[PDB]
Amino acid sequence: GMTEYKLVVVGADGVGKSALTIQLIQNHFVDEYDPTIEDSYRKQVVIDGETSLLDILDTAGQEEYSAMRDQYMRTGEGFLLVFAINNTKSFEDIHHYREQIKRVKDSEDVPMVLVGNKSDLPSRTVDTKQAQDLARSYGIPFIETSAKTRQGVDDAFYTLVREIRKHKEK
Ligand SMILES: *[C@@H](CC(=O)O)C(=O)N1[C@@H]2CC[C@H]1CN(c1nc(OCC34CCCN3CCC4)nc3c(F)c(-c4cccc5cccc(C#C)c45)ncc13)C2
Ligand SMILES: Nc1nc2c(ncn2[C@@H]2O[C@H](COP(=O)(O)OP(=O)(O)O)[C@@H](O)[C@H]2O)c(=O)[nH]1
Ligand SMILES: [Mg+2]
Repeated sequence: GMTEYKLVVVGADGVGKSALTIQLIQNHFVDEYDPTIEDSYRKQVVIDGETSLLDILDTAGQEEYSAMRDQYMRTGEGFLLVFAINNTKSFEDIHHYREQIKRVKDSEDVPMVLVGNKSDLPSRTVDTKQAQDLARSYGIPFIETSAKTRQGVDDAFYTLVREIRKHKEK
């Protein structure tokens, strides 16, 4: 069989959510992608030998808190918390996005992976150990990625699928 996974990519504007998503869907780097458009994208892959359909919601748009948007976000089975390693403010915002996921999911156990993107850039301001400590505080995996080179991209999405699998087994 194939298993479908609804993944949601969240994080501050400009961190590479769309670039990561399009790397997964299309296997190359799209540097200027519709900064204002929120869409979902589907891709069949194979993860640990299991055919997997990834349905990826690339978030964007206005900050809105409503019953309708909560219920749409609630359909995510797992979430990528993305910041950029040259952008300390995006790192500081991670806690807010995690907070919102727990609320709409109404569970302390939501599959999540912390993603530090833009690892190809030399101007690093977020130390890998600091991001690891944040991930430890949440009990989730941390993966460094470059949507530009594709390093870490499959690991980030596939690790999230493995976290969802753990959750579904309960
Ligand atoms: C900006 C587009 C542009 O103008 O260039 C854009 O696409 N954004 C911005 C950040 C991400 C994306 C969507 N909006 C947004 N911003 C959030 O936080 C922004 C800050 C900064 C000002 C105050 N605000 C609090 C600290 C950070 N947060 C969210 C947000 F939480 C959601 C959302 C809403 C309801 C439920 C949710 C459940 C799970 C996850 C998310 C997410 C993400 C939820 N939607 C947008 C958002 C501005
Ligand atoms: N060097 C580098 N640039 C990136 C990377 N990911 C995204 N970008 C650039 O960062 C900017 C924002 O990317 P985007 O995908 O729109 O982020 P989003 O707002 O979170 O959807 C764009 O100019 C991208 O070309 C990366 O891994 N490396
Ligand atoms: Mg985008």
